[PDB]
Amino acid sequence: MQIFVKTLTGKTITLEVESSDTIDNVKSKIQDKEGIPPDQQRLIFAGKQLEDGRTLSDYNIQKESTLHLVLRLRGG
Amino acid sequence: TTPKSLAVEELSGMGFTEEEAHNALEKCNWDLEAATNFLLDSA
Repeated sequence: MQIFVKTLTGKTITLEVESSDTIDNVKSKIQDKEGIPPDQQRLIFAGKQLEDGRTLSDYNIQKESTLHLVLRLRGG
Repeated sequence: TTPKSLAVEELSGMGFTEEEAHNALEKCNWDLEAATNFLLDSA
């Protein structure tokens, strides 16, 4: 199964994962893919942010799902 | 298109209406990333 990540810059990313993949893994893939800071980028689906550690089945993440990637940003 | 509406449009296609995205953006200072971050943490 593959996922379509959407950056807030207008870039589409197609990643290849399994039914046993995890969020944390997706982030690393994107980092080695383009270079988006892992400590900033965050996975989102249906509005709900995918908590790092859990799998894709815990969020009913279907196939070819439209995932989003938003940075943590700084405002302290 | 207009930036103000452009942000609300992109945000409307994530999981929330244009209304929620509108308030989020404005307050966050019409910032897109901050808006999404609002719907993420801010509640």
